[PDB]
Amino acid sequence: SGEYPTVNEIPVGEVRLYQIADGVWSHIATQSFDGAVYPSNGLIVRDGDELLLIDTAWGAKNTAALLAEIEKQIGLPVTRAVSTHFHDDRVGGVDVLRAAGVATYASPSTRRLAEAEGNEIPTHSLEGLSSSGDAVRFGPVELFYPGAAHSTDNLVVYVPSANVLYGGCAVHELSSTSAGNVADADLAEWPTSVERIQKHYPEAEVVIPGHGLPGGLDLLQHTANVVKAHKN
Ligand SMILES: C[C@@H](c1cccc2c(-c3ccc(CS(C)(=O)=O)c(F)c3)c(C(=O)O)[nH]c12)N1CC(CCCN)OC1=O
Ligand SMILES: [Zn+2]
Ligand SMILES: [Zn+2]
Repeated sequence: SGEYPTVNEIPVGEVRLYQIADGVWSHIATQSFDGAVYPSNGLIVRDGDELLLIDTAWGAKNTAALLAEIEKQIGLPVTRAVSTHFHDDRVGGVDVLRAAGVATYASPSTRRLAEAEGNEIPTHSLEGLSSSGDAVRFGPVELFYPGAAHSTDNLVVYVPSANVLYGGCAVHELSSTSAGNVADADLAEWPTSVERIQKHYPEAEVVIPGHGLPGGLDLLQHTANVVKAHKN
């Protein structure tokens, strides 16, 4: 009923949308992994009379439910999707998207890692993002590669019309107590990558983490703080 949703409102298999700004929504779903349940976020950005999707809803059935929820709540077609790194919370559901008319994109690094992991593989490669600090335009967003953080391939997304910074899994929510799933992380480079984000997007008004509640720019410093303590 208006607050940002959590698992206690999200059974696995259901998707909720949350209006972030004009023409910007997050999507929230939940999934089981290794016997625990987690929420995860993605983004939807209005692109004229179409929609750009950032990240799947963490699995095939969640992603089908996402498309249904978008049709119910927004009613514009999703034409393109970008996955911001290679893990299942970002690409699991790409096959569903591809069979629903959506053109799927990721960096070549993400595509290679997804293929090696046995995860679903976006169709199209996003060039121009291979060096930290690189940025490219993609419809109504800017894609930015900050350097290695949660993963070596993680991308962040900026919506300039609304000053919305979608950090993906390189950014944690303010309540976080540790740096999340660090299996593929670079804890030593992560603060430097976060500093790059802070320097590039100083006018961000909303910051959305890969998992958990949006807030403001403090999410970036908080992330650096929890990661430094995790490394140590
Ligand atoms: C599918 C993904 C994965 C699965 C399960 C959980 C997460 C988490 C996670 C965990 C805890 C918290 C709360 S908190 C900040 O307070 O701790 C959280 F916010 C996020 C993250 C992430 O942090 O983004 N991602 C997860 N996977 C799979 C995987 C294995 C790759 C092996 N090569 O690696 C990975 O990330
Ligand atoms: Zn991940
Ligand atoms: Zn994640």
